[PDB]
Amino acid sequence: KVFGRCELAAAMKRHGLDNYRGYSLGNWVCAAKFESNFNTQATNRNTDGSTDYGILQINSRWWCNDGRTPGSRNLCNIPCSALLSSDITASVNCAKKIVSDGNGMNAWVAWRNRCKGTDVQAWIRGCRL
Ligand code: NA
Repeated sequence: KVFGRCELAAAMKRHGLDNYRGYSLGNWVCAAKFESNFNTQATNRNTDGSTDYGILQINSRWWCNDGRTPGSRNLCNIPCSALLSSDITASVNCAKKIVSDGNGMNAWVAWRNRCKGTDVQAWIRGCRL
């Protein structure tokens, strides 16, 4: 599924990301924009042979199992394909564990490079929240 901006803002708020670990909703929408272009089905292979999956580009080296990332962890205890669902529940629950892990949202390279320090509130402007 390719979400609209305000549609995703609403879903991310429904699922508890607004101000989660102190990151306002616009941080999460901006991250999703630049990680996945709001597309739940996005996948991208990484140099170490892991893959990033879903609207928040969650990595198989640490967070999910994809059957092809040796020696990797599965900290969210889920197959990586579950993170490609139209239903973002699994991606959000996993994201909450990622952002709690120590480096906050710096875990998302697109967030660090394109969102952090910017006017993230813009990403929710106009939305009915
Ligand atoms: Na894994």
